[PDB]
Amino acid sequence: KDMLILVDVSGSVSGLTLKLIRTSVSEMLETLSDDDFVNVASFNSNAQDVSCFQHLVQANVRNKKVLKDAVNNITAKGITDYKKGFSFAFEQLLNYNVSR
Amino acid sequence: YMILATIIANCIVLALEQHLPDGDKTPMSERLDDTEPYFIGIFCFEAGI
Ligand SMILES: *[C@@H]1O[C@H](CO)[C@@H](O)[C@H](O)[C@H]1NC(C)=O
Ligand SMILES: *[C@@H]1O[C@H](CO)[C@@H](O)[C@H](O)[C@H]1NC(C)=O
Ligand SMILES: [Ca+2]
Repeated sequence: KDMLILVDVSGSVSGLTLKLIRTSVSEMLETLSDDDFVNVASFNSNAQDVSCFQHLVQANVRNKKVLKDAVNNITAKGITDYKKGFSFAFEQLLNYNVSR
Repeated sequence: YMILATIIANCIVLALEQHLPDGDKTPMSERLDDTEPYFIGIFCFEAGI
């Protein structure tokens, strides 16, 4: 795969929804092998990386842990924007400078 | 009766709002927020009369 998990951390996902989203992203990462490349983005009127990674990184144990920590440390606030988020996703899947 | 009509209009606008937790807001709440100046103007004009 070449995943890119867009997490919608806007205002309307506070409470139980954010709990389920972070657990779901953890359990989604737990299905990626070492041949798979994944990054996690998050958008609320502005799309950003959840972690220190700026591109698609290999889904090995260390990188998966870093992404899981970043997703667990995430908070919900602000208005949604499905265009600035999918633009970020489609741009990060158009990066060919990195290993993939 | 026109003042009455704007009162029921304002009541429906108030009842049409929806609230989201952390500063999120619905795509239609912006329109409901833009419709306020007409109501405040009509009320001020009535008060002036
Ligand atoms: C990560 O966790 C620390 C400690 O709880 C917090 O200060 C920081 O704001 C978190 N990161 C983000 C992006 O919120
Ligand atoms: C990749 O490298 C090229 C040239 O080195 C650069 O113009 C571009 O901004 C880099 N990033 C992406 C996502 O293409
Ligand atoms: Ca929302």
